[PDB]
Amino acid sequence: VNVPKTKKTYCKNKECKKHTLHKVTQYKKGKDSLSAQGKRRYDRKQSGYGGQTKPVFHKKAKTTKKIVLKLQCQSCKHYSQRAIKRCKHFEIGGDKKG
Amino acid sequence: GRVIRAQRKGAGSVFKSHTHHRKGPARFRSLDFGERNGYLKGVVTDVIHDPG
Amino acid sequence: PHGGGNHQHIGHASTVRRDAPPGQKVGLIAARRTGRL
RNA sequence: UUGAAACACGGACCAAGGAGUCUGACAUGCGUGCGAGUCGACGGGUUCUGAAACCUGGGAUGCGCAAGGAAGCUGACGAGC
RNA sequence: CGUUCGUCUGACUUGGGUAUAGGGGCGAAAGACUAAUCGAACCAUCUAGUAGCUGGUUCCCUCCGAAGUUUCCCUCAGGAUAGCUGGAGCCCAACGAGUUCUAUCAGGUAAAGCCAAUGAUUAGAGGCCUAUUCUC
RNA sequence: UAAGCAGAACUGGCGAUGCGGGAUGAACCGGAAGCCGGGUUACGGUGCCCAACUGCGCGCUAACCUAGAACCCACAAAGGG
RNA sequence: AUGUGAUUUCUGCCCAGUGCUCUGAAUGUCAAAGUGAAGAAAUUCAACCAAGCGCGGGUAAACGGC
RNA sequence: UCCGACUUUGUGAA
RNA sequence: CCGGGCGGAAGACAUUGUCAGGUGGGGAGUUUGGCUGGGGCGGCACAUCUGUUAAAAGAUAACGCAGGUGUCCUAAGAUGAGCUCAACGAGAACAGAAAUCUCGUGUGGAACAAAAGGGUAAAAGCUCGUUUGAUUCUGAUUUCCAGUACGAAUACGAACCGUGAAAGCGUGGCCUAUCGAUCCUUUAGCUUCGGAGUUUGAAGCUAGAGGUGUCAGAAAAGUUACCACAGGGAUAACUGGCUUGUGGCAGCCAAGCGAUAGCGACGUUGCUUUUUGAUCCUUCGAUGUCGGCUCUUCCUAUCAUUGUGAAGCAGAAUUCACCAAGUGUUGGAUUGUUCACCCACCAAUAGGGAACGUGAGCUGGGUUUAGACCGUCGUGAGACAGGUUAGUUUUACCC
Ligand SMILES: [K+]
Ligand SMILES: [K+]
Ligand SMILES: [K+]
Ligand SMILES: [K+]
Ligand SMILES: [K+]
Ligand SMILES: [K+]
Ligand SMILES: [K+]
Ligand SMILES: [K+]
Ligand SMILES: [K+]
Ligand SMILES: [K+]
Ligand SMILES: [K+]
Ligand SMILES: [K+]
Ligand SMILES: [K+]
Ligand SMILES: [K+]
Ligand SMILES: [K+]
Ligand SMILES: [K+]
Ligand SMILES: [K+]
Ligand SMILES: [K+]
Ligand SMILES: [K+]
Ligand SMILES: [K+]
Ligand SMILES: [K+]
Ligand SMILES: [K+]
Ligand SMILES: [K+]
Ligand SMILES: [Mg+2]
Ligand SMILES: [Mg+2]
Ligand SMILES: [Mg+2]
Ligand SMILES: [Mg+2]
Ligand SMILES: [Mg+2]
Ligand SMILES: [Mg+2]
Ligand SMILES: [Mg+2]
Ligand SMILES: [Mg+2]
Ligand SMILES: [Mg+2]
Ligand SMILES: [Mg+2]
Ligand SMILES: [Mg+2]
Ligand SMILES: [Mg+2]
Ligand SMILES: [Mg+2]
Ligand SMILES: [Mg+2]
Ligand SMILES: [Mg+2]
Ligand SMILES: [Mg+2]
Ligand SMILES: [Mg+2]
Ligand SMILES: [Mg+2]
Ligand SMILES: [Mg+2]
Ligand SMILES: [Mg+2]
Ligand SMILES: [Mg+2]
Ligand SMILES: [Mg+2]
Ligand SMILES: [Mg+2]
Ligand SMILES: [Mg+2]
Ligand SMILES: [Mg+2]
Ligand SMILES: [Mg+2]
Ligand SMILES: [Mg+2]
Ligand SMILES: [Mg+2]
Ligand SMILES: [Mg+2]
Ligand SMILES: [Mg+2]
Ligand SMILES: [Mg+2]
Ligand SMILES: [Mg+2]
Ligand SMILES: [Mg+2]
Ligand SMILES: [Mg+2]
Ligand SMILES: [Mg+2]
Ligand SMILES: [Mg+2]
Ligand SMILES: [Mg+2]
Ligand SMILES: [Mg+2]
Ligand SMILES: [Mg+2]
Ligand SMILES: [Mg+2]
Ligand SMILES: [Mg+2]
Ligand SMILES: [Mg+2]
Ligand SMILES: [Mg+2]
Ligand SMILES: [Mg+2]
Ligand SMILES: [Mg+2]
Ligand SMILES: [Mg+2]
Ligand SMILES: [Mg+2]
Ligand SMILES: [Mg+2]
Ligand SMILES: [Mg+2]
Ligand SMILES: [Mg+2]
Ligand SMILES: [Mg+2]
Ligand SMILES: [Mg+2]
Ligand SMILES: [Mg+2]
Ligand SMILES: [Mg+2]
Ligand SMILES: [Mg+2]
Ligand SMILES: [Mg+2]
Ligand SMILES: [Mg+2]
Ligand SMILES: [Mg+2]
Ligand SMILES: [Mg+2]
Ligand SMILES: [Zn+2]
Repeated sequence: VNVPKTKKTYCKNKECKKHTLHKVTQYKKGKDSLSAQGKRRYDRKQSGYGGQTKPVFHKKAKTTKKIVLKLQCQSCKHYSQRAIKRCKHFEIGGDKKG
Repeated sequence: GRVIRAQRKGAGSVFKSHTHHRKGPARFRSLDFGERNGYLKGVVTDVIHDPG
Repeated sequence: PHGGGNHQHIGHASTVRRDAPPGQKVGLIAARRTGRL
């Protein structure tokens, strides 16, 4: 899959509720916070005796992921999120065919 | 499993040493002034067998 | 640890770590070498 | 049990004993009282037959009488066919 | 228990005393023995342990009266779910009906076809082609 | 290959159901049911067992193979005289 | 603490694997404490960093293979 | 059981 | 004689206490899918598509048949314009069967990412131009269906755009598969932290991603021949029942052999239940599972013996057939055998049934408990339908 980097698409920001030019980047999961409540709750639960207290998922079956494209309006500088279908190989702004 | 034989010897129950007919500890006389500075003569009275 | 089997055989190396727990430390303990030279 | 007279199980006989109960929370139905109210349940007063009974404490105890929203907070301006 | 058999100066037989206690002991090793109990003794308690599994489940008459099918479930001898059934009613009386008739739509199964497309398939005839031909 | 085998469609039936017939039998045929009297039928029968003709009528068969004789059903073939 | 199982006779080859082991290279990974830099602070970041692991060597009358 | 930090834990020389 | 150090050794290291990291079947606890012509091995019929079975509405099963799916694509998405595809016929130096050009025919015999089925010709195919509608907000409906969810799809509305002169078309791919809850984490676009603020951090609301393929979604390895319990005849291993493919036996035709003495190919019809399968109806609160010994009856598909018919029957012998089950069918070597194979005798050494007759008749050699060897397999505990050796056979007085 090859996607360009200058898609023109609808921006829902109140500044411009119309079609504007967007930059295209790939979303990545942000850094996990050690202060998140579920993390603080998990660490309190794991302390002491009892071993593992939560299920640890093993049986992976998917070989792909849904790629999420971050679209940044070039007027607001605000962002949009868009997922596409599962692909094995992905790139943004690769060489066009023909 | 159950406790192995190598472990059971440390309890010393049936694995204590058989010493009922032993003649006593064999060792030098306690170090003292005469030995530290001169000599002391003793006489051998018996040459005996010690079980074990 | 050597017990069992349908033939009398150790089934694993008879050389054992120096730090093995009692009950596990059987055979040749912390051997630098084995065999007859 | 699809199918038992079964070569499927239980049962020699007799007597006595022997298994959907009590409690809590809801729900529908029904019955009784009162009704935008209802409940006197914990207490107090009293009680010469009484662990009954009778009286009394609610101007806010509980459910009702008002929603929606995570929340901050807002809250029914009065129908026709 | 009977006959037969193994050993019999030694790693011999045996009394009493004493030590080692349960995931522990003790074992010339059979998971053997540990009070008729041992691949973890016995006693009391937790404890009326749990059981989708087996067995039982006590008076009479009257009326109504099934299902073994759908979906989901570590679901397959079990549950919930819808269906089938009872009870309670209540609301009413033109509305309907496991049926026909009149009209009008829809279908590609039986049969048929190959002398029509796709596929299979026998034979000659006349000039690869043409007209036939047996059988799917 | 088949099976009283294994699996589907429509309907009925047994399961949950007695009663008459099929000698017998969950399902076949008839027919479904309060306690009775009288009359008549269904299926099936009328030589005896067994209630009802050894009834009236035409043919075919002769089995020295246990001739043959009631849906399901309790078997028979190619081929011969 | 193990294996084999009187005597006689002999016990071949294999250290890749799994074990055991080493006085060997040192940095590849690498905890708590301690250190430093930001920040108003909570905190975050970074360097340092034990054994062990990894790297290298030995070992079959170790498990085993032929 | 090995290994590190703190504690036990003090004093003085280059 | 004087020193208010019992005498040495190590020494702020070791050791203790608390944290941190490694190792740790020595020990503890737990798990170790499902479907399934028993279970296991195998497969995946577990989410999921096409054609068929499927009985011309819909729905419809099997470990039925033939195939497919977890992807791929900034174009292979959107739109406008132009064009026509496979194949064939006749032609043109190199150049031929296939190189490039030209005319004529050409209902698709091509192409459309993929499996299959549908569908499409001034297109849905090919070429070129411009593009991002593969966009935002929620609702409704269809398929599955409980008429819940998810996925997928369709028809509107309210925006913002693309392309075309325009009407129109476009909410991804011509259609039918191509995918995923709660909790937790992370990201995109005002509320709270409750004594009041500023202000980091945290918690919320709306919408996506990270994933559960056993696909409405537990976090999970073996072995038991030392074994246990609750139950199954819903479910294997004896018998019996149905079936008869396989086993055995008997016919019809007659090309051949030597047509029908005796045989008989290519075909074709049966019977039987001493083979083995197939099934799973009975039995799991138990019907004592091999073989032999003993003993009695039964069958006939007749081996011998009685009486016959036929011959390629001279005799002798032998072969085919008929009526016939009256009487017989033996002693031994090896093997637990059944089965077998040899020795010998004999008139002949036929075949079978009776819960594969017969264990409260015996026996116990084999199978098959617990001990123990070996080989192969397994890291191991252990396995073997491979071999080997040792291994308690209960009760009748009832009808
Ligand atoms: K814990
Ligand atoms: K133990
Ligand atoms: K072993
Ligand atoms: K009985
Ligand atoms: K009140
Ligand atoms: K809200
Ligand atoms: K002796
Ligand atoms: K004796
Ligand atoms: K003694
Ligand atoms: K115990
Ligand atoms: K169950
Ligand atoms: K036709
Ligand atoms: K045709
Ligand atoms: K050894
Ligand atoms: K090696
Ligand atoms: K090695
Ligand atoms: K120290
Ligand atoms: K530890
Ligand atoms: K361990
Ligand atoms: K599942
Ligand atoms: K047959
Ligand atoms: K049984
Ligand atoms: K013996
Ligand atoms: Mg801790
Ligand atoms: Mg062990
Ligand atoms: Mg049954
Ligand atoms: Mg009964
Ligand atoms: Mg019976
Ligand atoms: Mg029973
Ligand atoms: Mg009984
Ligand atoms: Mg009683
Ligand atoms: Mg004796
Ligand atoms: Mg002890
Ligand atoms: Mg002994
Ligand atoms: Mg054993
Ligand atoms: Mg007890
Ligand atoms: Mg589940
Ligand atoms: Mg049952
Ligand atoms: Mg058709
Ligand atoms: Mg037809
Ligand atoms: Mg029933
Ligand atoms: Mg019944
Ligand atoms: Mg009458
Ligand atoms: Mg007559
Ligand atoms: Mg009959
Ligand atoms: Mg005839
Ligand atoms: Mg020795
Ligand atoms: Mg090496
Ligand atoms: Mg290191
Ligand atoms: Mg650190
Ligand atoms: Mg630690
Ligand atoms: Mg364990
Ligand atoms: Mg299973
Ligand atoms: Mg099987
Ligand atoms: Mg399998
Ligand atoms: Mg069809
Ligand atoms: Mg139909
Ligand atoms: Mg249909
Ligand atoms: Mg297609
Ligand atoms: Mg679509
Ligand atoms: Mg335009
Ligand atoms: Mg397209
Ligand atoms: Mg479309
Ligand atoms: Mg999610
Ligand atoms: Mg599921
Ligand atoms: Mg059965
Ligand atoms: Mg045959
Ligand atoms: Mg033949
Ligand atoms: Mg029984
Ligand atoms: Mg019996
Ligand atoms: Mg019995
Ligand atoms: Mg005969
Ligand atoms: Mg006879
Ligand atoms: Mg038999
Ligand atoms: Mg028998
Ligand atoms: Mg017996
Ligand atoms: Mg026997
Ligand atoms: Mg008997
Ligand atoms: Mg035996
Ligand atoms: Mg054995
Ligand atoms: Mg091995
Ligand atoms: Mg034996
Ligand atoms: Zn914008």
